[PDB]
Amino acid sequence: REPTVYHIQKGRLVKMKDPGAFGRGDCYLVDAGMKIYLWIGPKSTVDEKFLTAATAVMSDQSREGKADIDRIDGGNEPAEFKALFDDFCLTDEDTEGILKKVQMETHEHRLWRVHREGDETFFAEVDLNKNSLKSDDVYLLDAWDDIWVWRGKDATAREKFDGNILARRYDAERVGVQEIEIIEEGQEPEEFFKSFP
Amino acid sequence: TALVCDNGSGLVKAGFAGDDAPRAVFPSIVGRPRDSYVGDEAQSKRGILTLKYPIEHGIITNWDDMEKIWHHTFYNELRVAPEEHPTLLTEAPLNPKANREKMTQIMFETFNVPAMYVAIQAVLSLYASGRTTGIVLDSGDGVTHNVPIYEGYALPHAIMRLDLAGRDLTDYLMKILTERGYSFVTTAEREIVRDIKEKLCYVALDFENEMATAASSSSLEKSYELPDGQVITIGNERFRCPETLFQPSFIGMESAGIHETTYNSIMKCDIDIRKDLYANNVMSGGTTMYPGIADRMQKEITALAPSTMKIKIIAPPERKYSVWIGGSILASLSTFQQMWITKQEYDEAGPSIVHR
Ligand SMILES: Nc1ncnc2c1ncn2[C@@H]1O[C@H](COP(=O)(O)OP(=O)(O)OP(=O)(O)O)[C@@H](O)[C@H]1O
Ligand SMILES: [Ca+2]
Ligand SMILES: [Ca+2]
Ligand SMILES: [Ca+2]
Ligand SMILES: [Ca+2]
Ligand SMILES: [Ca+2]
Ligand SMILES: [Ca+2]
Repeated sequence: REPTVYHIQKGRLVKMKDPGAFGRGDCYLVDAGMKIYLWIGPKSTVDEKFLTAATAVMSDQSREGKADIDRIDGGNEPAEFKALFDDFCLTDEDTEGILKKVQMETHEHRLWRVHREGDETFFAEVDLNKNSLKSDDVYLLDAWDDIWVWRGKDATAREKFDGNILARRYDAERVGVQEIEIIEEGQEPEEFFKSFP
Repeated sequence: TALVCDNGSGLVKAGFAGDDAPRAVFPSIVGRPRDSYVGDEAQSKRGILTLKYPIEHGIITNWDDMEKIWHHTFYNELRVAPEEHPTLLTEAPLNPKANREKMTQIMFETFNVPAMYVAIQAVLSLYASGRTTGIVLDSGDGVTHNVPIYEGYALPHAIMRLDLAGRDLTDYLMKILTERGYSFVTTAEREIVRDIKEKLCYVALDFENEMATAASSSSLEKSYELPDGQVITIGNERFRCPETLFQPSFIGMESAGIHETTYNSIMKCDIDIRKDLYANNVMSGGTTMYPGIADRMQKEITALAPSTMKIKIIAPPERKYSVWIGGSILASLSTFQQMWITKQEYDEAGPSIVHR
């Protein structure tokens, strides 16, 4: 373990006192002077790969660009890379990433009226409250992880059609799985009414 | 908290640094009467407005409407006070110096941001893949770019452009689904075409064999169910649509496909570094999301590459938003606060400090 290694942990570079072991879930910056290695674990996350690459260029431009950056895929290391260390090995260590899933409080939810006069379909934001759901239109409740299509008792078939489709596009935009729920006026579950503040 | 806005030709991506996904995504469209309507409302109000794209091929062209995009990003979609947050912007390949001083000036004088930074989309996606060196294929809504990057720096002389991307594929898919006997005129019906594009289309490994397979059976046909229980049935259109990326002639474009523009981009770099680009082809952008595209690229660049050259195509799982996620990491890293441009320096050096 002659070369200086920086282990990626939670958006910072911690330099190890004894390099050599490499965790499959993590990323490392191997600094060996004029050669700089990005060791990228096959199960590492995007924040870890990113800091490794950005830090390398910073290290390289720190040394007037003379250094040579290479990338090593973990688990397919070249023999000359492994011999850099007294006894190199692979482990299953995985420091969790920094990036968080977005979470919305109920008061951040947004309610939207879907009304078609005869020519065109309107999509408007309305005050976030049960007292905004009018029986004549369709209302789309954006609850981040959940999308509710509320069909008033007197909505047009096409307002229910269109409102359903723009719910599908909410789910297409957003990472992960969003549950779209078609609910009828007078049949809406407890969980829907809770999505208002 | 910092804010990350990735301004694209068809879609604005915006959210908070530290988030793993952008929470605001809306069309980069502004509609004025035949005083302004922005984003989804602009699209929805299609029958009575003129829709303009302020960004064309990743470069900003209509400044007035761009501020309405940014105004709409801050006040309507994220509902934040720009005076409260350092804001990270992104920029296209070959973005002229003047455009980006103008991005800076507008940020500080119109939106009074405390600090800002402009990062290059291709490098963000490359870093996000775990690379300092590679050739990025960036296929978005309005433009496809081949961006060779050597150890953190794009090579401007070798950058290739294909005036073709997701919006032409949507339009082409609409055209050939019409030839099946369907109609797509209203706003909801146009979203169905684009929803079908993003869910059932794919790039075939060998096109003409896929056409034969589609002709000799209904093996590859797939059905898209509409809210009212109707079904839209699609056969060789699943792969004819994204095939356009490899055969631009499908939409009447006399251009080389994306595999050829990748090869052409590498070939314009010095012989010393082509070995590193052939082995680090990184996909980014919404249109690099079709299943089958990497395997197809691998086969096609292998057919054009020198013998014994090692070819690798990397298609990271998050490439739909890889620019924005990269910027989310950057603006959220302790090590990067150094190069935040504060309002103080802009007061002294003017907009010209951004290049430095
Ligand atoms: N699963 C998918 N399959 C195919 N295409 C998709 C998918 N998801 C999104 N797209 C397309 O990607 C495009 C948007 O991608 P992106 O945000 O990267 O482009 P942009 O940044 O707006 O434009 P550009 O990069 O050309 O300036 C849209 O056309 C969208 O239809
Ligand atoms: Ca990890
Ligand atoms: Ca160097
Ligand atoms: Ca109605
Ligand atoms: Ca989803
Ligand atoms: Ca883009
Ligand atoms: Ca949206």
